[PDB]
Amino acid sequence: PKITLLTLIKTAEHWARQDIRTIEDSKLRALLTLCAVMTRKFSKSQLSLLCETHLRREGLGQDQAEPVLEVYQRLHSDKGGSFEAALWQQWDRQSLIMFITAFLNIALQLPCESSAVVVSGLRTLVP
Amino acid sequence: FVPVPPPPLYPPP
Ligand SMILES: [Ca+2]
Repeated sequence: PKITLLTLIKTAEHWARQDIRTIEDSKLRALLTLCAVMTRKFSKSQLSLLCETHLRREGLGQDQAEPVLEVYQRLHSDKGGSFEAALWQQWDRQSLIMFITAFLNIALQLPCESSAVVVSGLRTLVP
Repeated sequence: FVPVPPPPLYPPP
């Protein structure tokens, strides 16, 4: 199983449909990796919308925008999984489960690119 | 060095 875009999507779709609240920590760790990899499939310009969608999904206040956006930004810019590993280490299991559940609920339905020019062109191709 | 941000706080029910 090679980690193509489609395999990534199929993996995300599978786990999005799981209730991971009782998942083994080892699998949860891998899901954080999945979320990080998937985050990096979004243009940087889309991270604000990703954050906003997360807040709405989870009924979180706007005062939570800063920390949530920061997580997405630092996953997006992560090198060698450094931030990802720090996040895993620092956060409690429950927080990680909730974040990953939320991400998998929103990531598949959110556009990965926002650029109007780009969106226009691609629309004429979609079958 | 930049500390890991805290997880979001959920509203109390
Ligand atoms: Ca789900």
